[PDB]
Amino acid sequence: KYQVRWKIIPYNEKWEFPRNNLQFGKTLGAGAFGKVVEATAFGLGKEDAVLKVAVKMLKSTAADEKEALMSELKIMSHLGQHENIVNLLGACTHGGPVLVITEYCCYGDLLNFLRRKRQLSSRDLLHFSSQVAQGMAFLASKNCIHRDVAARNVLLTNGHVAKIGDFGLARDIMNDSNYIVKGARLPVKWMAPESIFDCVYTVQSDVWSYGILLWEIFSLGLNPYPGILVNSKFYKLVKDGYQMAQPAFAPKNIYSIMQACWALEPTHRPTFQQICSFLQE
Ligand SMILES: CN1CCN(c2ccc(NC(=O)c3ccc(C#N)o3)c(N3CCCCC3)c2)CC1
Repeated sequence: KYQVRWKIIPYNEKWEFPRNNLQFGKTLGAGAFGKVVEATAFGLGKEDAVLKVAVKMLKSTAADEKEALMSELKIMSHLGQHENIVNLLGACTHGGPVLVITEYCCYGDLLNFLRRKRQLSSRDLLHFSSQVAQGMAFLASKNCIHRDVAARNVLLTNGHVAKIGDFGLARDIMNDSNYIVKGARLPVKWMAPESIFDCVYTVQSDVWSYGILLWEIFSLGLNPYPGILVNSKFYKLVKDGYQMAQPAFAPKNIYSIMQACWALEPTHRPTFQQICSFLQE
């Protein structure tokens, strides 16, 4: 079943948009459950201009799936907008299958960007980290838990500005080694301890994951816990306080951030607003 995991701790027709003003383009990414393509929206917004957007849609398998896409539409529509989230822009719930229109981020996902860049400056890596912390500060102010914070789940748009989102619809998580077949598909290398043992998720759980994400950014995109398998010995490791060593490109204070994010006690971790402030230095 398709499903996003943004959890807050029905539809406003003001978002509706005619699909006849929606001109499909190239497929950006396809999972088994649906796909996201790029398009052009004529008359979408106050400006009634032409903006290039991205449309999430399901395949042909229905209908508790259609329902999931709707629920995602409603959550996004409630959280409100923010300069560092991939924003809802509109939708098509009539005259055909549900289309969820969102912002198009031209430079693609952060992880790939980092990897074909192994030129960036350390000031760029700082901009990415800060921008994402600001998007995450926003989510938690809305009492929203992301539950899948990772570099793959950050996009870069104009001016290489970072926007966080959930893009599980457009890739194959069922066949992705970073997501474990526990049953649910869980990104265990990014998950805080309490999420792995007590199935507890909170805003501070996200902070942990943002720590691992920091590590991805300043290691220019290595897989976390390099050469270490997900299994019983692994759970004992992170439970016992094991932490990844400082990335080559990380400054000393940035690695301070990660270590704080990886506090074993959830309440010892910094909040996203605290993080945002130390990042602006
Ligand atoms: C030279 N290329 C590299 C990257 N690329 C690219 C552009 C945009 C996106 N995605 C999105 O804008 C977007 C917004 C919301 C969602 C969703 N779901 O996707 C991407 N990807 C494609 C699939 C993973 C998400 C980012 C690549 C196209 C060609």
